Amino acid sequence: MKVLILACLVALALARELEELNVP
Amino acid sequence: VLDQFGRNLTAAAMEGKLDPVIGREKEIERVMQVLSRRTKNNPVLIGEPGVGKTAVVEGLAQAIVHGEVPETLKDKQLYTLDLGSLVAGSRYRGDFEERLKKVLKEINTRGDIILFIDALHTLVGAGAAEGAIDAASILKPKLARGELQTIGATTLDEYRKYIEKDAALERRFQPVQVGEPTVEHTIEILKGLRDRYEAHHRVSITDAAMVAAATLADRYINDRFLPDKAIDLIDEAGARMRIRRAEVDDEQIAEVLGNWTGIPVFKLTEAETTRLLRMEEELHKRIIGQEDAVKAVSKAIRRTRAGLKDPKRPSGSFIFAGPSGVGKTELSKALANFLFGDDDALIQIDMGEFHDRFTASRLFGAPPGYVGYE
Amino acid sequence: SLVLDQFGRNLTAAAMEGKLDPVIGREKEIERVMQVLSRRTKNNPVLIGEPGVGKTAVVEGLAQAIVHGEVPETLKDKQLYTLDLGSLVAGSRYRGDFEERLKKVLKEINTRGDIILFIDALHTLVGAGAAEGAIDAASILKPKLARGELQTIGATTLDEYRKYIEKDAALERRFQPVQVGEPTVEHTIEILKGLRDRYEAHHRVSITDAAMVAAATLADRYINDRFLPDKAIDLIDEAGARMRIRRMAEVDDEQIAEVLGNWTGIPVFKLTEAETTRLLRMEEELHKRIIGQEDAVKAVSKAIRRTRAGLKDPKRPSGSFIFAGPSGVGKTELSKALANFLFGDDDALIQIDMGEFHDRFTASRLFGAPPGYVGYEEGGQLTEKVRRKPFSVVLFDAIEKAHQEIYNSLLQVLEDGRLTDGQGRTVDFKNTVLIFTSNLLGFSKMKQKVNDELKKHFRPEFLNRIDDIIVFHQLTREEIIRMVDLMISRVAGQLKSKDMALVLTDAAKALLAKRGFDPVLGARPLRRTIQREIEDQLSEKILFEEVGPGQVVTVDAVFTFT
Amino acid sequence: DRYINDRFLPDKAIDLIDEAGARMRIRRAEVDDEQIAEVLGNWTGIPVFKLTEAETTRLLRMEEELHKRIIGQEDAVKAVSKAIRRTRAGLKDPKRPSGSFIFAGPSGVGKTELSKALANFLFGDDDALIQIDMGEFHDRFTASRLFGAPPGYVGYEEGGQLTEKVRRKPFSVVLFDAIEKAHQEIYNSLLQVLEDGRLTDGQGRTVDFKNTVLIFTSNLGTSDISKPVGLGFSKGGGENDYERMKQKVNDELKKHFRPEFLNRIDDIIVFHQLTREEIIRMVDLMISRVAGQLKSKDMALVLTDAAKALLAKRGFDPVLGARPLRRTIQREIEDQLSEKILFEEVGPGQVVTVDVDNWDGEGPGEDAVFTFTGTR
Amino acid sequence: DRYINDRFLPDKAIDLIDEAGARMRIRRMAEVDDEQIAEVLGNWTGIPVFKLTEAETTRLLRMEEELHKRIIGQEDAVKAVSKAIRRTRAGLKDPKRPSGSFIFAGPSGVGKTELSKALANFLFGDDDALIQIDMGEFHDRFTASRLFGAPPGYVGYE
Amino acid sequence: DRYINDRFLPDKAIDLIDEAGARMRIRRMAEVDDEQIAEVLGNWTGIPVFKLTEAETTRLLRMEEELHKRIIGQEDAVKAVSKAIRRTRAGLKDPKRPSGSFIFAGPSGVGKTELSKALANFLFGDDDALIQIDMGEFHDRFTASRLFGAPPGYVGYE
Ligand SMILES: Nc1ncnc2c1ncn2[C@@H]1O[C@H](COP(=O)(O)OP(=O)(O)OP(=O)(O)O)[C@@H](O)[C@H]1O
Ligand SMILES: Nc1ncnc2c1ncn2[C@@H]1O[C@H](COP(=O)(O)OP(=O)(O)OP(=O)(O)O)[C@@H](O)[C@H]1O
Ligand SMILES: Nc1ncnc2c1ncn2[C@@H]1O[C@H](COP(=O)(O)OP(=O)(O)OP(=O)(O)O)[C@@H](O)[C@H]1O
Ligand SMILES: Nc1ncnc2c1ncn2[C@@H]1O[C@H](COP(=O)(O)OP(=O)(O)OP(=O)(O)O)[C@@H](O)[C@H]1O
Ligand SMILES: Nc1ncnc2c1ncn2[C@@H]1O[C@H](COP(=O)(O)OP(=O)(O)OP(=O)(O)O)[C@@H](O)[C@H]1O
Ligand SMILES: Nc1ncnc2c1ncn2[C@@H]1O[C@H](COP(=O)(O)OP(=O)(O)O)[C@@H](O)[C@H]1O
Ligand SMILES: [Mg+2]
Ligand SMILES: [Mg+2]
Ligand SMILES: [Mg+2]
Ligand SMILES: [Mg+2]
Repeated sequence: MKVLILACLVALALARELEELNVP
Repeated sequence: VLDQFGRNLTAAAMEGKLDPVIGREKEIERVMQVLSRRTKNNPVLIGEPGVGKTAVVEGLAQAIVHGEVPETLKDKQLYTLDLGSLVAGSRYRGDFEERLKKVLKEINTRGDIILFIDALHTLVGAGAAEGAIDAASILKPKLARGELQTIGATTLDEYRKYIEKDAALERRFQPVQVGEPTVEHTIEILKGLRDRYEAHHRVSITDAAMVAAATLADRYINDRFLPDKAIDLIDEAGARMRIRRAEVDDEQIAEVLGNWTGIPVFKLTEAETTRLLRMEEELHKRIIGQEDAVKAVSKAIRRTRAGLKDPKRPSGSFIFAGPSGVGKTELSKALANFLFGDDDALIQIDMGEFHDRFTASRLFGAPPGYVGYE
Repeated sequence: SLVLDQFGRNLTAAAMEGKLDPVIGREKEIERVMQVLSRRTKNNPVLIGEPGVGKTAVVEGLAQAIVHGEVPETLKDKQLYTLDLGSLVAGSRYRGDFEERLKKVLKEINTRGDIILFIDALHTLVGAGAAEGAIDAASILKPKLARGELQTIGATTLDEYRKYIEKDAALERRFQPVQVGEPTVEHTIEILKGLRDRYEAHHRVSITDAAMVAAATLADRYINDRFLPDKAIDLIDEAGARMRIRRMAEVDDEQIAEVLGNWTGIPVFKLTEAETTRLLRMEEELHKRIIGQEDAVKAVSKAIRRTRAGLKDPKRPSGSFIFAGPSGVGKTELSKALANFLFGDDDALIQIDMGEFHDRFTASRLFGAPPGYVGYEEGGQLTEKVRRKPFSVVLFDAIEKAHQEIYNSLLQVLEDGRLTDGQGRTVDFKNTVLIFTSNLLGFSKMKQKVNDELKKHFRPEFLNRIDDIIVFHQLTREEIIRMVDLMISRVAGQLKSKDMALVLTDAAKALLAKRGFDPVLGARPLRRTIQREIEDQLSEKILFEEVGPGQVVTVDAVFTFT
Repeated sequence: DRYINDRFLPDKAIDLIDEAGARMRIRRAEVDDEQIAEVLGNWTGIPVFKLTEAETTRLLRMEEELHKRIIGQEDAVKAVSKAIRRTRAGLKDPKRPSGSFIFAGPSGVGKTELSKALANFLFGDDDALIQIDMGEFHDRFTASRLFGAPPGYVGYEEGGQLTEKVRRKPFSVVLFDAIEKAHQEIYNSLLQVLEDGRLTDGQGRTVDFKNTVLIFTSNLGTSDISKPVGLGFSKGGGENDYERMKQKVNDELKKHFRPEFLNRIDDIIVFHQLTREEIIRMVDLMISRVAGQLKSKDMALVLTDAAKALLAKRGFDPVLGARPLRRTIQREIEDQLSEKILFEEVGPGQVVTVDVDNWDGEGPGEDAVFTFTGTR
Repeated sequence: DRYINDRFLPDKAIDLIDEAGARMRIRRMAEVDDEQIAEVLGNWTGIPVFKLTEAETTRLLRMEEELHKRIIGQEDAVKAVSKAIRRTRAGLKDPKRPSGSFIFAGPSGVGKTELSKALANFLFGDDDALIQIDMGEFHDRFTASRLFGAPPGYVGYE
Repeated sequence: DRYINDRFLPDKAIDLIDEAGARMRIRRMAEVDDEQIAEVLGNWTGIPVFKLTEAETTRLLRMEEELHKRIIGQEDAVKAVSKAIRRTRAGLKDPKRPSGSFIFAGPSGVGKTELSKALANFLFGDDDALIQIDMGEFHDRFTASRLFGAPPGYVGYE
């Protein structure tokens, strides 16, 4: 009779640090 | 706060740009009561979308510039803060935190800033998540000390999902209930907003229209809320007057409302009394034959709507007995299209599939933990 | 240092300037975190506690202890910096920025050597500066936290400690959990007595001693979502800020209890002499709504007067009642009358229809699903309706229709005022009025008859916890005559709205009584045969417009209407 | 190793050495086993420290301190006093909880009440009791409210309502109020709790219950208490009262609980019905709650021995005990004071002497009255 | 290949050869035989596969007696778990099956859990080395994800 | 087209032509045939589609006899998995449907898993080449995410 509602964990991460290209 | 993520509502009230805020004065006094506290002087305007939560703050920002503030809120430059625009542009680490610390540094230097954060439920997990550097955890130290005055504005659902659920954020914020206005309160709002929408549209708006805007939006619109829904009727009727041209009336509001729901202006601009006077002849249009049934339910609705009615009874309860499909649910559809102007008001439950009391927990909802909950 | 100024706030310099609130009390735990900071290895206290209990304040009380020299010699002349992790993430955009700002901060702490670091919201240390390939703030501090070469105070909610710190088990043994408990009432009093200078100066009010005793006593008793220090400070600040708007001033305990009355909705305020007169004449104001039934109207009035006298047990609800009796005699109508007396609204009555709890699997509608299950986060009708309104009248309509295991959920409701929901949040029922309405010979010579039917049906410990079991009279015929006077006044109320009167005769009121009184039900049928045999035949005569304003409708179905 | 299941041996033990050495740096020094146990006592909350003479005498008169809150119930108060004494003498099994009790007996004789008195003894607070109300666990599927949801479900991050309350306070009194009202599967989750001192939560953290006092109050087996004889023919007609009750409760606990649950309980105490001399003392315990609230408004509630005796006559049910006495004081004292405070017949700054103006000095009382005369 | 399933044949086997050769170049200040491979595998998986010391062989033959230092009576089950361990240390257990699968049934209190703790202290010196999954906390089907974990895309998958 | 579902027609087929011409030019150091393409597809997908060698043709003739070296009896079941493998290697199964689909049912312990391991030991030389998906740990509604994977964005999708 019962239903278990589980819990779909989503993949959530902080924004990526980037590495820069230099122009002198 | 810069004029980059928000807007100075105090300077908007200096130049007469904020709309007049009629009523809601128990709430503006309650917001001043929170903002005058020493610690955690942070009200949350809890309401529904369009009940006038921003208008309480617009009314507060008017009360600051008119000197009606209790020498704790005097000369407070109240800024909004679009957290949506503050998150927008964060694709790299530290973008959001930098734009928020610049705002927070600007409030620290000036010391006379009241934040208005519309959609304060966005504050939870604005940067990443609850346990992460988000906008909540950045502001939580200064909100707990009264050093950052912030007026929030959530709905009742969003306050319960995000601020009450977040431990160590429910304390920082003080709930200020902004309820939906009544119809008579909304007419007082519209009469206060009369000079704004008459001057904008260059179209005279009458008292008949503003009573019609507040009454018919409460009846015919039920996904939105009074203050806004009724202002939108006044605003759209004055706009559609400009595409016809000098005067917005009762019938002009019913036209621009009929274009939203699909009710014919007639069924909007009517009068219950006449509205149900030629009820029989309009219910014959899809029921021909079995005429004593139509005249019985037309008499019954005209008894149990017109004149006297207790508010502790439905508009009519009926047992339709007899042979199937001879006009049983055909009359109820014909009554529904008469009801307020929409045929899409008939709901068949089809109780033939039910031969169980356990399926009554699959008709009125399940107990939580069981099937039939959605 | 100037690196620590842009990524931190010096609380030691803030305590020199007197910008931190005095921490009066909490000396046993400032002593505790000075022990942890004095350690050789792992000299890092995390202050775990509920939201409000003063976790940030203890560190502010430590910073005031450093500037006063009340610390040991190994803590003297320490500059305590509230490290802003958000400011360190700020200004990073690029790979290695946040790591460089941390190494610059840790270089300054190593160079000066007099820095106590304070990471408020230590749960935000995991995932701080985390990104495309970024060493997070936690992984950089962990070699220094483990060896005692960085003295970092943390402060975390107990919820945020189990969710975020304990999920990084290498970081939870970098820190010593210092329990920052919520204070007692007498400790909260002494906090308020020490914070009275900051709040009398901010609001320019004069906060009396009984106001601060009442702010701590009434907050522990009537506020159950916040924590002792705050909840009581909240009553002091909102009272001083309400008096700030009144002068647009002395803050007594009646100013505190008025603020609590506006905020929890629990009438706790000092009694108005007109409100006491309302409570003393409660029965005859409840007799305006309901006719007869005196041994209940006298008995629910004793419960409310016991609450407003401050004489109820604070560990039990305001009133617990079996409204036992025959059908239709006003079991629900008194519960609505009591809800109108206390709120002015029938819809303030929390009516729990116990008929639809007929099986034993619907009890999660009361208290929510357990974890795992559907409606775990939206769980509990009865718990959430009283978490929002603690002072309520909760009606359990037709209590015998429910399964007998639904009562066992409500046992500690009656005795302890507790109903822990499925989420685990205990909901305060200590201010509710719990009402259980229940529809449930020979040669010789109703209260004895009904009370034995309760002892047969209900559990002996359920009836043991009911404060008053009230058997209801079947309404006599002359009490039906006084009810038809009451039920035409709804019709006559909205007829005087049209300026027309409705005067009945003795034959009309008797004929309604003969058609309304049943041995089966009673009065319920009377409500029907007035709105079907008076109100319907008036409504169509308004439709016919043979009546009008300035008319009287005498009445003698077979009723006459002029 | 014994009193921590959060951390690991090298550090956990270094933390005790290092913080006791740092606590002595505040004092000045020698770090002995006493100062280690004081650090561990301040950290875990578990009292393992050397008993002072002010507390050694207090544990010896533990029954006398619990009898300030519990009237009668001698074998009940002795049993939980022996549990705390063998815990603080260092004689308990370190693999098992401090005490596992079934408080059984009739309604209103002090089952839930001794659990609050024991938590008030050990902590100074009735609210330090972890009161798990087992009546709302009659559904079989509410066992996850004890340990949490398993992986993949909601309430997996909020894992445990019982496991988390004892992760905070490993030394606590955990009350399982009305254990017979739970499903059979609920106390089967508590079998590891009673014998091994373990309850692994939803996330997989085993919580030490080895320092808890587990109390299972129970109304089970008391339905003949309203009857003086049985249905059958009997040889005797004396006072096997309680006696048959202790037999009937033990029979009905064996029927309702699996024998391995009752095997793991340290003591099943069947409680006495409250006698008449205990209801007389229960009046003083229940007037003092009302008198304590009048002192909040500066009123002294003084009852004479005539009024205290009449409350004991009016409020003596042998079947229930002390809840009809509470309801008697509610109806006869509190409700009449709730009038007279609101009328200003009695008021703040007055002593309210409660007398009886009608009656004999030992009669039953059917026409008697309480008179509330205000003085000062 | 038998005692590892986290690594892959070429490497894991080279791991045993390289580390046994590296253990022997520590002992010589020299020959790597199969006993030195099994010492390295026993140090690394924790599985005793090495050649049996005569003191340990005596301890395994005197297993029923040394489990009776903690288990009074119950000699049917003390010898049953002793036959399982001796079958493992003789290398006569089925490599596809576990070392022994037992249902200790009977009445309450007679030493079913205590023999499991006595067997764990025999094999490890600590009865807290017993992996004790108390099955009373499994009350409905959905707690099986405590044993093997959450499936992908649910909380506690990691 | 038939034996790839991860690549696209133009190259997938130029992959077979080019690598067969490359396998052929290692042999002359000159005709790429039908059979030379299927040898390359056999090396690359791992699917035996190539023409059966004489040692392997008679091995499928005696396959029921070779499965009976590892399973005793169960002749109706060894034949029915023999009818299925020999349909596949005769290029003769329906290519819209798996090569064999079987319910092995019956009493516990009579060789249902043993035949599946023997069939995998036939076709691959090792019974750990059996993809053994033990369905008893899938009695939850949502452990189907272990079979097909999490949807994208939910943890463990990758
Ligand atoms: N011992 C104390 N003495 C004086 N004031 C105190 C004390 N403890 C707490 N307070 C006051 O209580 C209020 C809340 O304290 P604080 O914000 O430090 O709590 P917290 O537990 O850190 O909160 P959160 O976890 O939500 O950040 C502040 O006004 C603080 O000054
Ligand atoms: N004493 C009364 N005074 C006023 N109205 C009453 C009274 N008794 C019954 N009524 C009328 O009864 C109707 C409501 O039913 P009521 O709440 O009395 O039912 P009840 O006594 O709870 O019985 P049941 O449990 O069978 O519904 C209303 O019409 C109400 O006016
Ligand atoms: N032996 C006792 N000593 C002191 N007070 C008691 C005693 N028995 C009952 N009381 C009083 O009676 C009230 C109910 O007590 P308690 O909850 O212990 O009864 P109970 O036996 O637990 O009830 P039930 O068994 O039905 O749950 C309490 O307020 C308590 O003050
Ligand atoms: N055969 C035994 N030899 C030694 N001690 C024993 C024996 N049986 C029981 N004990 C002692 O009694 C305690 C409880 O017994 P144990 O839990 O091992 O029994 P059990 O049969 O597993 O019980 P249950 O089935 O109820 O879990 C043990 O920890 C030990 O102290
Ligand atoms: N027909 C058989 N031929 C050879 N060995 C067999 C046979 N049946 C069982 N065995 C032996 O018994 C072991 C276990 O039996 P197996 O698992 O194959 O039986 P099953 O019927 O598939 O099992 P279950 O019915 O429990 O799912 C096999 O690995 C093998 O050693
Ligand atoms: N009391 C009021 N007086 C005048 N206009 C009001 C009032 N309350 C709401 N309004 C108007 O109705 C609309 C409500 O929107 P807004 O103020 O943003 O509230 P919310 O945030 O609840 O949607 C706006 O056009 C606002 O100006
Ligand atoms: Mg804080
Ligand atoms: Mg009713
Ligand atoms: Mg066992
Ligand atoms: Mg098998």
